[PDB]
Amino acid sequence: GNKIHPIGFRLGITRDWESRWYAGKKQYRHLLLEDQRIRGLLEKELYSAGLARVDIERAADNVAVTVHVAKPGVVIGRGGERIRVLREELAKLTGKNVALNVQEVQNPNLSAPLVAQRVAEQIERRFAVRRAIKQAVQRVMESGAKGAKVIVSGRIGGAEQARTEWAAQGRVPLHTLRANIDYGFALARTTYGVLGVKAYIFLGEV
Amino acid sequence: EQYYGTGRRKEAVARVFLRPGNGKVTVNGQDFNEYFQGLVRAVAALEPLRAVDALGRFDAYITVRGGGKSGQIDAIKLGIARALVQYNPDYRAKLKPLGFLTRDARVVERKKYGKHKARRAPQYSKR
Amino acid sequence: PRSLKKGVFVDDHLLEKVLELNAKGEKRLIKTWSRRSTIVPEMVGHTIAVYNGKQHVPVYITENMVGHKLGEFAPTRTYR
Amino acid sequence: ARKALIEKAKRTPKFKVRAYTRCVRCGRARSVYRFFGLCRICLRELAHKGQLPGVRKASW
Amino acid sequence: KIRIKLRGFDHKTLDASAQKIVEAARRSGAQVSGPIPLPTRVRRFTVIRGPFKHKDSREHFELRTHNRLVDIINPNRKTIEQLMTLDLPTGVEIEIKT
Amino acid sequence: ARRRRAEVRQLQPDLVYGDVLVTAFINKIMRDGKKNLAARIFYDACKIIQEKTGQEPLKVFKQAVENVKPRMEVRSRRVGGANYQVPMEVSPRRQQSLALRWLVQAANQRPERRAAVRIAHELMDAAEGKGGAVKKKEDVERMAEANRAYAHYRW
Amino acid sequence: KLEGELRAEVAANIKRLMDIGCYRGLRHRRGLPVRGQRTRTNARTRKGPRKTVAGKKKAPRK
RNA sequence: GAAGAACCUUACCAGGCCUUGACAUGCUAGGGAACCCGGGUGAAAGCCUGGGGUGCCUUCGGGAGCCCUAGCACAGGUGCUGCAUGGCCGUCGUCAGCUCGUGCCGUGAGGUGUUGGGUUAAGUCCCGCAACGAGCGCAACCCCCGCCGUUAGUUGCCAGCGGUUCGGCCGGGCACUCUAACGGGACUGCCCGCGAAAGCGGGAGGAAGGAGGGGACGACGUCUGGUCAGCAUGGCCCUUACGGCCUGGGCGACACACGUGCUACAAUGCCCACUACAAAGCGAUGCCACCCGGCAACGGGGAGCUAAUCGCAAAAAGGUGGGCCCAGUUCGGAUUGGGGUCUGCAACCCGACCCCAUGAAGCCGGAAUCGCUAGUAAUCGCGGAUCAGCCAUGCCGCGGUG
RNA sequence: AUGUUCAAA
Repeated sequence: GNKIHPIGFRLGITRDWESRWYAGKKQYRHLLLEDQRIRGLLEKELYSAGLARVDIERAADNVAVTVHVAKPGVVIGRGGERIRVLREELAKLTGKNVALNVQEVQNPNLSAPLVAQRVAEQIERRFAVRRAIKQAVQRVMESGAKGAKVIVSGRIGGAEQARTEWAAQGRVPLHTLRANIDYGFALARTTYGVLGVKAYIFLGEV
Repeated sequence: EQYYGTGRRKEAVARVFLRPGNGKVTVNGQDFNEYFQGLVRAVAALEPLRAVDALGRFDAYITVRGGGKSGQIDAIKLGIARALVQYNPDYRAKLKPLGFLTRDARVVERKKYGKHKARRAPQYSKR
Repeated sequence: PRSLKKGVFVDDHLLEKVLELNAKGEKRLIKTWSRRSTIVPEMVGHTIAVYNGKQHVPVYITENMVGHKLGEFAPTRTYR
Repeated sequence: ARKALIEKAKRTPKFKVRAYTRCVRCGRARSVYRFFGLCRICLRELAHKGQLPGVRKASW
Repeated sequence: KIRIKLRGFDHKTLDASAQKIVEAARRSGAQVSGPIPLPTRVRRFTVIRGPFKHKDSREHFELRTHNRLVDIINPNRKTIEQLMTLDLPTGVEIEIKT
Repeated sequence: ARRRRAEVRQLQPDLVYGDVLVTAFINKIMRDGKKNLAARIFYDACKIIQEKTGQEPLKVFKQAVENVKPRMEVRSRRVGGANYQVPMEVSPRRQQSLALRWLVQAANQRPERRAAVRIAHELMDAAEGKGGAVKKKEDVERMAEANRAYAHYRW
Repeated sequence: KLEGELRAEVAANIKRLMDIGCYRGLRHRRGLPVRGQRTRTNARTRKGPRKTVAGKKKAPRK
C-alpha cells in the first residue's frame, strides 16, 4: 500500500484544483460543504451525460459551476429544458444564486474518469475484465496519449479470491513530478461486491 | 564618507556602517562592550578589522536584530567584513583566505515527525 | 481543597422534595439519582438513598457530613 | 457513525457542553478538524482530489 | 484616500486583479501607491497518510492566503468609474475602506 | 565513515591564550552547550593554578595533557574464536582526544565541591605525574604490553 | 496553630471523614491514594514496596 | 485508531421507557395543523397536560407550508465474516531493484538482456557483450533552507537633514533590514593531475558544489499484514428486539508483570533581584491591550483586531549582584490537611489553576537495552492543531546556545 | 540446542 494520488501530488503544477475560490476562518468550512452538496447531485444525476469534472469558481453570491461532459446534450436537455430543472434544483440547495455552464469533452477517450467509468460499467454488466481492460488501454492509447494504464481491483469474474488486473502502454511516469497524468477512479457495485477501477492517462509532459 | 556591508548568520542580520574615525562601535546604541556585556566571544566580530590593521582607523555604527547575541556576533563579523570591501576592494586578497567573506549556512534542522528532535529518535526496550 | 465558588449546587429534585417533607417534619426514605448535589442542612436527619449506578443505598445524613456530596456516601466500584 | 448517533445536529444540547464536531461527510467524530468540518481522513482524501481550494501538499 | 485590500489564493489571480485596479484609476485620481505586496499567511494540515495506524505516514497540505493593498489617494468620481464595475477574477474577494 | 576519511573539525583558538588545544579542553568541560560556564570554569581554574602554583597556567596545562596521553592502547579483535586484545600505537589525534577527555573525567571524579577547582587541582596533579587522569593513562599502557603476545595480530 | 496541636487537628480531621461513611476516609483505611489517581500502576509512594506475586506469562503483558 | 472519555462522546453495564420506531426521500387515511407561555410526576430522558394560538390558495367540492396519529416503503443494527471485497494504510525498502517487446540459446522449466570491467548515492554512467530498445523504479521535473538584482514600499532607518514629551515620536526619505513576486546562480562550467570513458583527486572564483543541506515522492511484488468501527460493499444474522430514548455507572477498579514516557537524583546547582538577544504562530463572542479589586488563580471595566501598524508576549537558558555552604539539603517534589479561583446545568465518583501548611522514594540505576554523524547530539524556552474546561509530562512545528 | 500438521490465490 504505497504511492500518492497522481493529482494531489501534482496540484502545484500540471493540474489545477476543482474549486478555486478564496475564503476563510468563519466561512471556508460552510463555503466548502456547499461545493460537496453541489457535486453530490450532479454526479447523482448527470451520470449518463458522462461526468468528468466539476469546476466551481466564486466571488460572492454568484457561484460558477462548469460541469464537463462527453454528451453535453443529455445535460442541457430538449432546447435547454433540463438545464432549467437542474439550474433551478441548484438554488433549492444554495440560495446563493448560481450559474451552470457546460463544456464538452474533446474525446472522452483521454478522460481518466471516463475511461474508468467506461470500464467500471462493463464490469457491472458482466464483461470479461481483462478484455475490457486491454480494450480500454487500447482506445486511450489508440487516440492520442503518450501513455495509459488501467487497474481493476479484485473478485475478478466474481471469483472467491480477490485478484488484481493490469494493462499498460507507453510512458506513464508516476514519479516524474511534471508528467501530467490524468487519474480517474470508478467504483462498480456488484452481486458479489465492490470492485474499484483505476485509469491513468499520460499526455505530453513539460 | 561611509561604508556598508550587511552580514547574516544562523538567522541574524547586522547592518554594518564603517566610517573613518577613532575605532569605536555603537551596536544598537550601546557600546560594543555594552551590548555584549560579558561574552568571551564578542572579540570575534571585529576580527575582520585586525585582519587588515583597521579598527584604530575606522569606526562602526551597527544595527543588529534577529537570533541571539552569538549569531549577531557572527553577522556583525560578516558585516564588518563586507563593508571593509566596498571601501578598499583590494582587501579580499587577505580578508577572504580567512573565510570572513563566507555566510555560514548552518541553520537549525527541521523537527521531523516520529522523532523527538529532527534526529533524536525515541528509544525502545526488549525490542 | 475542593471548590465550586459562589452558589452551592444542589439539584432540586430532592431539594424541593426534601423540604416539602420538612413541612410535615420528615418522612421515611427518598431516592435520587442526583449524587451530583451538595448537602444542605435541611437534609440533616433525613435518609436519602443514593444510586450506585445499580442500587439505591440508604444514607443517613447527619450534621458532620453536610458540606459533602451524597455520592461520597454511595460507593460505586466493588473491590476485594 | 450511526444515523441514530448523528443527533449532534439536534442543537438541543439541553446544555451547550454536550455539543460535538462530527465529520460533515462520514460522521467521523474522532478527529474532526474545525477549519474544514472534515475528519483527518476525508481532509486527506479531498486534498488529493483538489476539492480543497488552495490546500496543496506541504514540504520543507 | 481609498484603501483597497485584495486577498486571494492564486498569486496570479491577484497580481492580475489588483493590477487592473492600478492601470484603471491611474487615469482619474492620484497615481496610486502601486500594488504593495504584504506577507502571506500559510495554514498547514499535517495528516497521517493512511487510515488505521502507521503513525509516521503523514504528507503535508497548506492553504496559503495572499494579500495586496494598492491605496488610491485623491478619489475623483471617474476613478470610482473605471473601477466601480469592471473587475474580472473569480478566485478573488475584496474589502475596501476609503 | 564508509566513503571519505572524515577530516577533523578545526577549532577557533582560545579567547585568551589563542590556543586551539584549550578550546578543545573547554569543549570537553562544556555540557548542554553552556559554553560560557565551561569557559569560565577553565579560566577560574587557570587563575587557581597561578595562585597555588607560581607557574604560568598555560604551561601547566600542556604539561598535563602530555603525561596523560597514552602511547599504546589495547583494541579488541576476533581472531579464531576468542577475542584477543591486540596492543597497538595510538594516533597523535586520538592521544589528544583521550588525554583531554580523561582529564575532565578524573577532574569531575575529585572531591572538592567547586568545579573550577577540581579542574585546577587535577591539571596540577597531572603535571606532577599523579592523579586519576594519569592513572588511566598508565593503566592503558599496562593493559597493552601485558597482551604484547597477541601483538603479532598487528592490525 | 503549630506543632503537636496541629498534628492533633489534622489527625482529628481524617478521623472524622473516616467515622462518617465518607469514601475519602476509606481510601485512608485501605491505604490507597485518596486524590483520585490510578491504582493499577504508580501508587508506590502510598502502597510501599512492590509486593510481587506469581503470574501469567504467555499473554504479552509487555 | 483517540488532533481532547465528567453528561455528550460511547460502541459496555444497571435501571426507567419507545415501538413503523436522534438523522434521508416518500405513501394512504382521520384530525389539530405556523407558533408562544405554564403546570403535574421525574435522576434526567420521557410521559401527562393547561394553553395564548393561525393567517395561505380554490373551479368553493377542496388543496399547501408545517405537524400529530393509525397502518406503510420498508426503515434501523459500531450484530458476524478484513481468509468474500473496494478504498486507504503499514512493511521489507529509498532497498537497486522489478519487468516487458522483439531477437537469440534451451526438448523444457527457463536463460540472454539485468551478466562482465571501470564508476556512481543509484539497473548512475562508461567500456564490453546475441542482443537491440522499452515500461515501473533512480535522477530529474515540485516544496523549504544557502548569495545577488528588478519591481513594491504605512516593515524599515538621521542611513541623511530640521524638531523632540529625544519613544524612529514629528516632517520627510526609500537607501537599508525586511515583506512577496520575479529574475540571475552550480553545470565537474573553468585550471592542473590520472583515466579508454564514466569519473576520482587537487586548485580558483563563488553565498554555496560535485547530488550543497532537509522534505514531498515508495518499482514488480511479499506478509491469506491492518481496517467491514470512518466511509463504501457480497454473504449471514436481528427486527418488541443483537434496534431506539434516558438517567446513573463503566471505558479512569488492584496483590502484581511489561511497554512508551515525564520529572529527577543536585554547587557545571537551587532561590531572589536587576538586565539582554528569537522564531513561528494565533485573536469577535474569539485573541484579549490598558486601568482597577485580589498575594494569586481570577473578577470588573474597556481600546484595538475582522491584526507586518493593537494583543497574546514574559522568551528561557544567558549576563550582573546577593543569598544557600555538600546536607537527603534553599536537592527532589510525591503525598496529604485547609482556603480559594475559573469553565461549565453540573467538576463525589472524575477538571485545571492559585495561596498556606505538609515535604515520600530517590545519593545516577543488575542482567540486559535505545537514540543520534553538526548546527546533529545535548540543553533552553516559544507556538499550534483538538478544544467549554482539561488530566499535554503526548503529538506536529519554531528558534536560542552548541 | 529446539520450535506439529493441513488448502486456495
